[PDB]
Amino acid sequence: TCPFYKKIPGTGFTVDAFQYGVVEGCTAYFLTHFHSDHYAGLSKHFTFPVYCSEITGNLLKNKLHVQEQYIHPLPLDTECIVNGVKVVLLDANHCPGAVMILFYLPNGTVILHTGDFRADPSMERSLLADQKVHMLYLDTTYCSPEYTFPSQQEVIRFAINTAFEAVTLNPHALVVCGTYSIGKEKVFLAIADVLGSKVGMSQEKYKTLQCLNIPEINSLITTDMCSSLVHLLPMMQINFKGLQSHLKKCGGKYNQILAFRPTGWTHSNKFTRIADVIPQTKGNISIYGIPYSEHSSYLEMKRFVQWLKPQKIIPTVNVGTWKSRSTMEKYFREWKLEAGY
Ligand code: NI
Repeated sequence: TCPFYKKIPGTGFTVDAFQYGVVEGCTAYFLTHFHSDHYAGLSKHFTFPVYCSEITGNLLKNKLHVQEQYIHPLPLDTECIVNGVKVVLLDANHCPGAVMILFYLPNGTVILHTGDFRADPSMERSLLADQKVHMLYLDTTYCSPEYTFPSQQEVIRFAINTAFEAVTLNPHALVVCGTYSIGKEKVFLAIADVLGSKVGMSQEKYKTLQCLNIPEINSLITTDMCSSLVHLLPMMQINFKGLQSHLKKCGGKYNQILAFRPTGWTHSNKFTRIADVIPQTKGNISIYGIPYSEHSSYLEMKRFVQWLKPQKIIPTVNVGTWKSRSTMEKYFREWKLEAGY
């Protein structure tokens, strides 16, 4: 059954609530983003209205086969009326097509649902600038001070420089990047760009990337593996076993692999700066774990909430243990005391 922190008081709306069968009283189901934890339950057999971004809508149609008549895309940054209620979709800085949803309730209440997000100072100049939020439904994935990691830009710099140096030293090296879901596309795109290559991949992954509205995409990606020196593979193949296997299929083209495994936060960020990171090596294979996060750091999340000044906060992640719940409530009170709201 659908939990409380996925319902929208005083509307017939839910958010990311597709795995609980028919929800009692729901006339419209919002989807924040095309990630399996959130879309879980949607298929060709779904027959209620689904409201989402255009990008999320292209994925629902082509990958999940949801019938066109039930897909309702909305533009960003635009006041829209749905079933008699004003709503706005805002860029969540998460994966392609991900949004936060602002709801203007009939009773004068204003609710912001962040879905999954990476808070950014640029959000302080969105349609949120105007106005008050009574309830904030917050992605608390990394709500503890120990969670630190670099900017996306620093991680991409590191990856571009590492791949360019290795390929310039050895024109016979192949670059491999691991993937599982959408998001983090900049890692393989930026590497392929610096090397003058298209990204090679499976037919299923090419199909997925074609739904994303990336300008110039036909020029950047291909299913012809033999013409590309940057290959995408499923994340679970990014190990010495998997990579050796892959290298045998390439027909004596390459004598080295350098591979990249994008992760979220790991404990090594406590101690090692991005510039100082080093790979795991076995023979002519090397594997770099890189901390490319699409969720807020603690510092990022704190800045956004202290700016927003919401009246109440309801966490949507780490809500399963008393200790987690308690710890989050303690941070929300410090932030409020420090900033004066
Ligand atoms: Ni997500």
